[PDB]
Amino acid sequence: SISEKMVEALNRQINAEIYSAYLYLSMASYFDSIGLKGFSNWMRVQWQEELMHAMKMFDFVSRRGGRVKLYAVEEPPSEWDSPLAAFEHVYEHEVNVTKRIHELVEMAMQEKDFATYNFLQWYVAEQVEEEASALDIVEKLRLIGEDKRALLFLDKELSLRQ
Amino acid sequence: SISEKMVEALNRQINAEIYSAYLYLSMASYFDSIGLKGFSNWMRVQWQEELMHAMKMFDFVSRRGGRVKLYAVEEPPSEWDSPLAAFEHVYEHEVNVTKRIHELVEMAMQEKDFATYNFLQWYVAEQVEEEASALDIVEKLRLIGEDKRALLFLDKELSLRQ
Amino acid sequence: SISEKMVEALNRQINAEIYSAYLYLSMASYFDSIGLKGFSNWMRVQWQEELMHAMKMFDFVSRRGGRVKLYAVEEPPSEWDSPLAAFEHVYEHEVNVTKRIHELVEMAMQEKDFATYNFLQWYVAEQVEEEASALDIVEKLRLIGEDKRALLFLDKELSLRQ
Amino acid sequence: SISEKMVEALNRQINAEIYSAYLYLSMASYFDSIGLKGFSNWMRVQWQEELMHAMKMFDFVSRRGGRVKLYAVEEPPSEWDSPLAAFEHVYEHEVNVTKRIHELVEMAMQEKDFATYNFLQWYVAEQVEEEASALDIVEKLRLIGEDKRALLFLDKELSLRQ
Amino acid sequence: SISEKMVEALNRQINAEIYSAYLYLSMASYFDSIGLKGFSNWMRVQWQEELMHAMKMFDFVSRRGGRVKLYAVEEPPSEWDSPLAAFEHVYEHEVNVTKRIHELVEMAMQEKDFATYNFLQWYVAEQVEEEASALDIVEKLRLIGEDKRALLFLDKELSLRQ
Amino acid sequence: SISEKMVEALNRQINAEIYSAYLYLSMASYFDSIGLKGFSNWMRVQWQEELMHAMKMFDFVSRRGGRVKLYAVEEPPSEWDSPLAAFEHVYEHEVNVTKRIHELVEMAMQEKDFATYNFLQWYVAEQVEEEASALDIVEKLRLIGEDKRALLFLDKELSLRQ
Amino acid sequence: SISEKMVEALNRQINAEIYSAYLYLSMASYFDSIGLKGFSNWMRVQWQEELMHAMKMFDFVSRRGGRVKLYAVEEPPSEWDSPLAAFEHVYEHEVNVTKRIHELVEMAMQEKDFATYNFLQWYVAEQVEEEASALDIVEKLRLIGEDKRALLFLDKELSLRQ
Amino acid sequence: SISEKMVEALNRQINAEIYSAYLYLSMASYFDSIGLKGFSNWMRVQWQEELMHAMKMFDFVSRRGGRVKLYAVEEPPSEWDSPLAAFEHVYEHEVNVTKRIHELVEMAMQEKDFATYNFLQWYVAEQVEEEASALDIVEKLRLIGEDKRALLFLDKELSLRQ
Repeated sequence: SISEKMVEALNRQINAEIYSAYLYLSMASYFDSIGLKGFSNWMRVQWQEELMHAMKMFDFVSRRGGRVKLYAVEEPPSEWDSPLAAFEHVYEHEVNVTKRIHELVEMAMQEKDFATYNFLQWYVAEQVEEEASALDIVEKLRLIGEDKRALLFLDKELSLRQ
Repeated sequence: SISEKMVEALNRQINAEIYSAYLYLSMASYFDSIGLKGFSNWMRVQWQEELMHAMKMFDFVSRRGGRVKLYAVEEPPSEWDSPLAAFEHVYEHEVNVTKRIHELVEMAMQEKDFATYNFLQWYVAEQVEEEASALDIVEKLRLIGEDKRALLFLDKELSLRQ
Repeated sequence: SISEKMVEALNRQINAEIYSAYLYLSMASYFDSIGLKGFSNWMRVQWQEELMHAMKMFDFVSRRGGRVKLYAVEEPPSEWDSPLAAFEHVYEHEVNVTKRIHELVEMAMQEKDFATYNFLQWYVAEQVEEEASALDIVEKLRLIGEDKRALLFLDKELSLRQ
Repeated sequence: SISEKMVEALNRQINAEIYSAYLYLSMASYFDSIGLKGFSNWMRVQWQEELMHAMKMFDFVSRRGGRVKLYAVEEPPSEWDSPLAAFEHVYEHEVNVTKRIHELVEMAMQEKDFATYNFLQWYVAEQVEEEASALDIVEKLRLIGEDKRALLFLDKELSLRQ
Repeated sequence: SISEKMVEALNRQINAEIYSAYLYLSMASYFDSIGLKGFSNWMRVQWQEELMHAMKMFDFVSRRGGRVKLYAVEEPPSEWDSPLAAFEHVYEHEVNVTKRIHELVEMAMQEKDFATYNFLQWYVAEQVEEEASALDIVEKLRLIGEDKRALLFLDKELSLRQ
Repeated sequence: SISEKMVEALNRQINAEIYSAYLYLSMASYFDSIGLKGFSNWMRVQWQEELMHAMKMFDFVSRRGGRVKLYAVEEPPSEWDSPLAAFEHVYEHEVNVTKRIHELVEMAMQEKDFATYNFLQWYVAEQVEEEASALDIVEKLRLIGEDKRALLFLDKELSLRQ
Repeated sequence: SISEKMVEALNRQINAEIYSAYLYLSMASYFDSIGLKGFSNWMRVQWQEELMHAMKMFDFVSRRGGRVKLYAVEEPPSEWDSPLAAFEHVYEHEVNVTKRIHELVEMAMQEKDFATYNFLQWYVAEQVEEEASALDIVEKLRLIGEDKRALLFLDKELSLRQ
Repeated sequence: SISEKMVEALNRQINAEIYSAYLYLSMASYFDSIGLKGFSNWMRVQWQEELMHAMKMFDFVSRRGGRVKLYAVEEPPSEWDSPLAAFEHVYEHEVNVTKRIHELVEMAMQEKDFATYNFLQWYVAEQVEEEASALDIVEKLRLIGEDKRALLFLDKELSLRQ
């Protein structure tokens, strides 16, 4: 059920998801110095929604009859050129997360892990809506522009997240 | 009245608190293969008690007229020779985390920053309770030994933490 | 046991807070000819939130064994070309309202009067958020413009102040 | 204390309220031809609240020992170049109805009729609250312009009137 | 869509329905000077029950994609030889209100408006019922007279209506 | 409307009522230095009863067609020759403010401004209890003396004020 | 960690706080033999309100990783020339209780205990407030005397305290 | 995630499921002319249970980052020879629906869509019970016959569907 090739790559998926949480938190400073409370709520909620997906894999790997591993969290970006970018950079660090599981899926069908195939369907179904909730934000600064009539209505429309 | 140095030493105590969540999370997993269900509850809680000391400085950084900074969370140790050795390491990682901020306290009685002294007092009032959660547990691993029949009454007595 | 020196610099901050409540009430008249009902309420709330910080010091002086003194509330500006000038003068009068107490900390940390210091402990934790309600108010007026299309979505969000 | 002239000049104020109700209910059509559903709603409540002030004065005249009298309601305008210009004509013909009462206050203070002096007091104190909802709205419609970006948030916030 | 031929005969039915309500408020003054207090409740309720059949039609044409027009509310009559004649006098301006809708059934196959047969059906089914509360009251005030044996229990018996 | 000749007489009573409210917060001190808790309680509540009638006139001035202005309102005394002087100055500045307003009352009936007459009756009905709530405190304080059996029963019996 | 220098001055503050409570139980006997029953409720409540500031400190040093020490609770005084002197006599052993903590602020940068400035802050903020319920009672029992005109309503007025 | 081969075949699965809903509705006319209320309820419930499965694919395809397409609804059958046939024709248009998804499943594993594989499990699990709820109806007219003692008990047993 466990391969040291598959046991090392699951601890590798956790540092990038913890990093994406350390990277969304860098847009809350970009939102608190610039003046955005929607990105601060979309980041204070995403800094706790991605780190809870990394505790779901330490409690799912620590049940297969093996030992878990803490890996290396790389340094993430801090700044971004616009509000369209935090939706596109969240949509870049998104597609970097779906192929990372789709490559481990065939790396589960080649390493003989049909138990992690059904275990990644909940990781393959959330990582499809997380890119539309960002694309809807990227196709919205484009659906807005450089205006600021919705910046008073987008900051307020993003504070109801939990 | 503002120095670009203390936000990084506060980000270094925040990096040590960012590290302690990956270091307690690596002490919750080595015990789940060993046979602790309590260390997972006290450490996933210490994995969540460490993320709360670095966010009070990220909400204080977004209020003094400044920016926070993201660094590298290094990989931490994973294993220990026993459950008792990680208990002796908690009496090492206690004053070493308080002095790094207490150095900012003495860097506050010399640099005139009365905003970080009362703000670390809540880190100095918790790091008397955070340091107390180790001595009463260590003076219990010495009262047991290398047996583990009374260690099974600690797993049930440490699973009620949240 | 009791010093009449810490009481006069507090009688200047209590009177300066009575003016800062009386000078913010003069920004409620400045907002009704242009067309703002929100900039008056963030002022109609601080006209009642600042007078409680000067009455919290008249009830701490009449319990420390002393007497308070009534001073002169000076005249403030009345008209402005915009909402940023009433916002930028408050971010100058912030550290300028903070220094009058930061001077009271040093006449208490050297003269041994921890009754006005702990009373000044409550003034150093609010004056980090009170500048954020000014930095967040100015860093929105600088990011908006003279586009009175976004000044109207803040008025509804500023008529909600209490 | 009863004159058939002061009761008939008051019964003429009911026709002026019938026109001000027929001219304000005719400004809701000015919103259905232009494209406003809020301006139809902010006027339909005042056109029926002013006609509610015209049915309440027929019982104060039918209490002085007399009969009321119905006169002629003139025809009003239908279309307009804007809502602020129709508000500025509304901020003139409103107080112009208050002076019409300012004519009845002295025509009661000269004939010893303390029953007709106080009877105009709930309308002369009310005709002080009716004018700021036009002056603050026109000096805001003047603060907006022809951009039509803030006018769609004024229609919805004014359709909640009852 | 909309033809300006049906809209002018509709503003005349709206003006005639505003009149049938404008004719009853003067039958409360003819009754409050004569000595009836029931007709003051019965006409002021009827002054608001008739404006509801034209407000169901003044709010229905300005929603069909057309414009309404405000006309002149004329001055009404004041006196009557008795209370019974004014009950039959409501029966002359009544069939004239039943006739205002009966012309549109034949005016719908020529103006191409198959919507006005069913829209005038609530006024052609009601304005035959509004007359039975008048014909049975007129054939009851007339079977009595100008007497005072049956008239004091009929005036009050209409004051519990709303 | 409102004229700045008459609008200056409304902003002048506000400074005397704000002083009398700032003098009452300073007449709370003549009892708080001695050791009385009711006369201190009778002042923090009366300091808000003049500010509750003068803040309704700052929101009545920004809607009546004028501008308000904050100038410099002078302070007041700290000490008194007796306990009666902080109470007799309250019984002197009371009817004299009704007269100070009685000079302004005729300045509304002289400019044909029935808009300030109904608004000053609320200023003429409040300044009739303000002379009874002080004269009744002085005409009771004269019957005791310098004793402390009824001066201590007035301190506890006045702590029930809100 | 823990130094035996701060723990001995703390068992003296614990013994001095056990004494300030041990000194009040003998002021209930001096009052129950004299003829006061209010001081029996006011001292037995004060005998348990003072043991709560040292039990907040006797349970705080034996949790910091150290040892407490039990000393001798001495015999206390019994008599007084009046009830007012024993109210001022509580004001001599008081500043001696306010002084027991003021030495640790300067004893924290030398014994390396930045925890005792904030831990003595609840006793340095309270033992100035415990004196206002004593100074205002002493400047009230002394402005009266050994008389019986103001003393019978003050003894009972402290018996509703807990 | 989206292929124009797979983007066209998903809009092709919707017209046949909308057609099966237009085809079950043709057995309600066959049930309303013949005399069946069980097939009318099994068709009025299935005409709304299959069209809700076609809105689940327009809201699942309009989230993959593409555009949806409305296709061609073919004409369906209207009549059937018996009640065993509407269970067998529903069981013919059933098996025409399971292979249609099982062919697109390998047309998802050849077009690289492992996100539509988990998305079709809810379409592959319902389309297995829909053939037993029809087969149980086909093996029931065979378990009945041409009798009509259960036609009074089958029409009634099919009206509790929602």
